[PDB]
Amino acid sequence: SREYPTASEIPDGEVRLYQIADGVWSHIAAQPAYPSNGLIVRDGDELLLIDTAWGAKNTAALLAEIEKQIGLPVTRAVSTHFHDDRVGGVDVLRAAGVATYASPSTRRLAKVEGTEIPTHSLEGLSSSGDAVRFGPVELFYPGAAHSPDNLIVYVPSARVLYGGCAIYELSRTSAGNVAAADLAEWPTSIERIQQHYPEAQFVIPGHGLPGGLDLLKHTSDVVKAHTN
Amino acid sequence: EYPTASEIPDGEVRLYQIADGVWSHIAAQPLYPSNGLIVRDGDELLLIDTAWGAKNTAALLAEIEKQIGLPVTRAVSTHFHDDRVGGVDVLRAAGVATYASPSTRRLAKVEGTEIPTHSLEGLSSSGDAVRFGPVELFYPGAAHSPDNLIVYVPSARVLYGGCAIYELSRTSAGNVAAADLAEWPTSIERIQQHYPEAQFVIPGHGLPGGLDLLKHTSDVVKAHT
Ligand SMILES: [Zn+2]
Ligand SMILES: [Zn+2]
Repeated sequence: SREYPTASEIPDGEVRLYQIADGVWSHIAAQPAYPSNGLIVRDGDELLLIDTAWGAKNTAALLAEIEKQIGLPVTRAVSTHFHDDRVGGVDVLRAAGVATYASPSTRRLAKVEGTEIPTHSLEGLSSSGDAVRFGPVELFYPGAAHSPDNLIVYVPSARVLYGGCAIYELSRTSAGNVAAADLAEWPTSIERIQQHYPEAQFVIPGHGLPGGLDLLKHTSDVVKAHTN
Repeated sequence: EYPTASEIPDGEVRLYQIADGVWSHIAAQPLYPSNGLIVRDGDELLLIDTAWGAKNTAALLAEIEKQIGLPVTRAVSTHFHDDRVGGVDVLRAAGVATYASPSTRRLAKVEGTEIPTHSLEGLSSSGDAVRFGPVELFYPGAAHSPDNLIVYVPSARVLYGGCAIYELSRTSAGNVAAADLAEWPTSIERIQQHYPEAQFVIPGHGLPGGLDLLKHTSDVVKAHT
């Protein structure tokens, strides 16, 4: 029955609880779309959540605050309406504010699984074998591999080849994610990388230790071995 | 020695200088793209595939500023990887079952976002009311959004309207992008009808009040015309 928390004065990543009545709380979080208030209702010996705190950060803090102050498990949650509170790496860069660049293929692929995010189009990379200059690097589309849209980045000044998830480290002996991968085209796409960058001295995989051009041959062998 | 990602503490990002103006950035994720590139562009920096997640990306930017001291002006994504997570995704990963009306989940589909797992039936018509656990769900009709629900806690006579209800201090309509300004006052009337016994009303933002918040909200929306 005291001072209700003003959302703007709650630090980033923190959430306040306000008990309205027995087994009824309101949770308040910073509101950087302005919904700062939500509800916590006791459900027997469990808790029902109404409109969780905005964002992944605040929701995690909400659950932690609930456990600390109430000590009852949150088993169910209701969204009263739709609000896109998703934040990723590109969103943090956008607010930095760094301009993010992506191929049309990548952007169109983002649409099917969630975007609306402003990005700039990287033209001239729609066909396998295409290569364009972007600032201090060269962008290369080898074709489908780990994903239908994966690009390769080469740094000519240092002869450094970054293959992303399309390239494995030496210690990786079996194919990983593969869900969005074209296992058939993957070795062919690697061949295009090998032919277009024979001068590469430093090859960086998506995960793990860097190596030489042997990473390309290694990745192709692992993917091929993922057959029948 | 090049950092093995599994031996990097949680929430930390490493920078490995390969050559002049060329760094790799390594983040931990054994639970998963761990490597990325930083290439010097004149007196600026070009970022290749920022670290996975909002937290690591922020730590990456901080580490870049601390160690290199040059501004990141552009960033390239080599491929789409969904590290964009919201509240529903955290709830789902923590073992919390998420619920929403078919209308809300249908709206969720049209944006490719994270759909609440289970459907809340019996709320497709204006005036509909169902019980869900310790609360009553009420669909007043279109207001702040086509799908907005009202939550009533009968044991405490507490009314929660979400963004469909303003606090007293709000004298102008805010986020009204998906709002039906014409139906909003009518939908509010239905709320007033179904819950005249409500003692505490919680707005989507700001201080709680009584049933006067309903009247107040309708006045603000009408004044927007
Ligand atoms: Zn809201
Ligand atoms: Zn990938």
